[PDB]
Amino acid sequence: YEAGVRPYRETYYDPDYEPKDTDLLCAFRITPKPGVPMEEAAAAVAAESSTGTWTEVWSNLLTDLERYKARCYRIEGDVAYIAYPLDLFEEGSIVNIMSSIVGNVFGFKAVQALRLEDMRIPVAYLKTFPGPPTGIQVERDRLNKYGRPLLGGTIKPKLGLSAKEYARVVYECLRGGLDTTKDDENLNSQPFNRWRDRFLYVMEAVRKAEAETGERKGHWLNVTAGSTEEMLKRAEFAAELGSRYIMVDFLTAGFAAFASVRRWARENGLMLHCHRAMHAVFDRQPNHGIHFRVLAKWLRMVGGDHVHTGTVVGKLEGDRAETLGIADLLREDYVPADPGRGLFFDQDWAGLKPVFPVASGGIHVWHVPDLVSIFGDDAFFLFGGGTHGHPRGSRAGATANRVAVEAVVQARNEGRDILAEGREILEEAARSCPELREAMELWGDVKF
Amino acid sequence: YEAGVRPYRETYYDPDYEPKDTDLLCAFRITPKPGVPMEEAAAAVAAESSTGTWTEVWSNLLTDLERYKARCYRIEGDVAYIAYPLDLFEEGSIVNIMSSIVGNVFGFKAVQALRLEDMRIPVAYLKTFPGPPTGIQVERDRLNKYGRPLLGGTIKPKLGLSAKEYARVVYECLRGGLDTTKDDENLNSQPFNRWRDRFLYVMEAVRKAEAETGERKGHWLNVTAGSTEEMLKRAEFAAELGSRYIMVDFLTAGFAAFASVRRWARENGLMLHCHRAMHAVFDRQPNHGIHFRVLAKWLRMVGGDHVHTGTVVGKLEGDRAETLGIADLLREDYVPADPGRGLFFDQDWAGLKPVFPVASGGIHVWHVPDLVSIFGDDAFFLFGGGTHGHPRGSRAGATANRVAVEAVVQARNEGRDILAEGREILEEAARSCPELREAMELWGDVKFE
Ligand SMILES: O=C(O)[C@@](O)(COP(=O)(O)O)[C@H](O)[C@H](O)COP(=O)(O)O
Ligand SMILES: O=C(O)[C@@](O)(COP(=O)(O)O)[C@H](O)[C@H](O)COP(=O)(O)O
Ligand SMILES: [Mg+2]
Ligand SMILES: [Mg+2]
Repeated sequence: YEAGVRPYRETYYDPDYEPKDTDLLCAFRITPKPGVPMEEAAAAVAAESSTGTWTEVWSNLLTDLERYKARCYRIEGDVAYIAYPLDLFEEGSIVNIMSSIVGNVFGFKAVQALRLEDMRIPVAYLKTFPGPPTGIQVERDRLNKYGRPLLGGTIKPKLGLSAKEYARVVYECLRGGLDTTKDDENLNSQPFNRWRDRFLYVMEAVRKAEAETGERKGHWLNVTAGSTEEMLKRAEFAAELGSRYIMVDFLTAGFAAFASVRRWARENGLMLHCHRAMHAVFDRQPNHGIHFRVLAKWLRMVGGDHVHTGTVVGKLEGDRAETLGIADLLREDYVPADPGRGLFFDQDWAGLKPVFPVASGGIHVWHVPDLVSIFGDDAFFLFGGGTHGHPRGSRAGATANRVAVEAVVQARNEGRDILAEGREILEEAARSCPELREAMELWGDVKF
Repeated sequence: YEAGVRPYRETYYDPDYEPKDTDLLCAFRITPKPGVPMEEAAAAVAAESSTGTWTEVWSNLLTDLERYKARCYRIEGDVAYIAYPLDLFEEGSIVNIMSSIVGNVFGFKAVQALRLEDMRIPVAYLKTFPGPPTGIQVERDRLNKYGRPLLGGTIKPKLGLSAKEYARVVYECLRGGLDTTKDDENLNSQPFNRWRDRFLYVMEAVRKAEAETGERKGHWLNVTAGSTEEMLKRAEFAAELGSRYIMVDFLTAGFAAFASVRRWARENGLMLHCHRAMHAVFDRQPNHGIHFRVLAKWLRMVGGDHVHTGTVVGKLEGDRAETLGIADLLREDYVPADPGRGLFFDQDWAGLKPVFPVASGGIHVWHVPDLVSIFGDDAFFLFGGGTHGHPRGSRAGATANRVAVEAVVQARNEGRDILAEGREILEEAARSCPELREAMELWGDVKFE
């Protein structure tokens, strides 16, 4: 034992280290404090997210730190690659992953900015997670909906509607052609719209639209609440009412409570829509935070049946190439690394079920060719304002959106160039769909 | 009903609005996309965090939007003030506050960066929250410790120690003078150290150190786990073993599970240490995120008995003036606005109990004058590496740290200027304490900016 401060890089930078298949790997984009070399900043991150602290401690000799320490094993420009032994992590706990990987290292004086870009979850650790409770293919079977994107939409105004008027809007949307509708992420239980009232009114409207259309419907009833116990109480009521779905804001509720609801959802046979509210607080800026592709991996591990991925073309920010990579991470059995999409690692998904991407936010009929081109069939497209903002209201808007999606799907199946002919495809459909004609006219001037 | 897209500012910018005492107020620092005026960007934030969306909807006429909409009511440079009616929020739910205020508005194309600086929680909403399960004054009575900062320290190395060796370090620290010790935030249950074993070994060491010193001791047993059910299972065992404390990483576990643990702690009579792991992921940068003072307010509302606040002088970033304001938000009954410290609003705490600030991270004996100057008596100072890194180990390090704090507190109560006379106060104590002498000698040239 030699007391005293040593540079972090002495113990935690090891560019000769060869990662094991069981290691968890991180790619961090590092902005060192001016004067601090990349090697020392990267080693600081490795040390303070695994075993080390700021000075040598006598108790380091009471264990084999060579067995347990994280190691920065590669630095490419400002990207540091760090390997973490499998033994460092609690089985089945995303919460533990976060507590190590993003716990303290984003606040060090020596590292002025830090962004977690990607993470390689090893198969041996992935096997301790349950994954989605339903999965894309089982969900399609429960809905009896194949060969096309699924249609949804958030009820608007976000807040302020009574339970009765809220369910009226739900009914009009489902009756007009949407497969699903959803509570806004911030609609939980409030004086103007209490959750028990909303759940009862809405399921009546869902049943009525299902009977009248002859198609299966769902509403994503938001069980997000102030405590885990309260969330599970709201889920139980949704199950009692025969809802196919519940919805959780998995980041604002938090991963521990999210895990509790996932367990409940699987055991009670309901599908779990996951809203990513708060994600942009820390995934927006390229110099600091956690890229969404990491959150998407953690989501698939805990188990959501859908998660929002962005639209690329709508009102909220989202890079096209990054979104294509995120879609693959959610849906495929194995995703090879791709620097063009910010996928720093190969990701084997170890047989876990796939997750539906959900494209929502500021989209309307003119975006449908782009969205089908981006996502293919296995996605939800959500039209909130793009449904209720139709000149003739929600039911007509739902018809316009549903017809537009089916027209573009048909064109793709016929081998047409759905981007090169997108407007022509929509105009053909509009000739026998007045609602689509009226939607195209209203929003023809609205781009982001 | 007029269909089509309107500017957000038409409905959601109201510079003549006078906030009500029941309103929830937010101060956002807004960086608009180039070409987007501040009024439109601020109105977009107000709209998309309350009632609006990107195009006019027929259902807007099915309610009274004027009664429920949020309104940007003042702009000062790049800071927009937004008022939210009380009816918009679910009683007792921080989760609901976040889902509205920070739910989607940080990801809009029209607003390239956004930072929530402060939030005025109105009294009528605050009354629906329970606050800390113990509180500073009740906690001091439970510990029978008065008139000084309390001493703690994280066990090191962070991970890798067996339960037996882990508790050996705990015992040496508590025996040497620390009031408490704690699990690292990332020590939960792992192959080298399972939580049931750790809880048993550690509580034996706590009881042994309490019997040999004659002073009450505690260890912050981390119950942070993958699910709410598992966290409550670990808390139960901590209570069965007679621990005074449990610990939760309230942000990585999340606020819904945090509230579940707070309720458990109050009902089972255990004190709740709250670690802010992950906070810097979104409170570090000045252009985008949520300032920690907002997280501190939410923490006191749900109810933690301590929360980390930073050290200012240690290894992790923290601004001195902002930290002074955060300490006041955690401890005082009422906190007036203070632009010089980033407190944009008066905050009435409506009778809620206060929270212990906790200063931890890279600090050693030379930082003690600054730490007592910044925080006063009602705080914990934690020395992890600053204890176990002593030339003669944890027991000697704990004595050095305890002696330094009591000397600086002594000199302060002696009318001395502990900042100007800091080096001399420590050296006077170093003459009668060789442990302190060796600590000061070892870390003399270890400085953080
Ligand atoms: O609150 C909203 O804005 C929405 O209901 C969209 O409403 P519109 O359909 O009326 O735009 C969705 O929650 C966002 O799209 C979520 O963003 P993301 O999908 O990027 O998480
Ligand atoms: O993991 C660590 O670094 C610590 O155990 C400090 O160890 P040392 O005492 O050896 O530095 C604490 O968790 C940090 O202080 C937390 O940061 P904050 O208090 O700013 O949340
Ligand atoms: Mg929404
Ligand atoms: Mg720690």
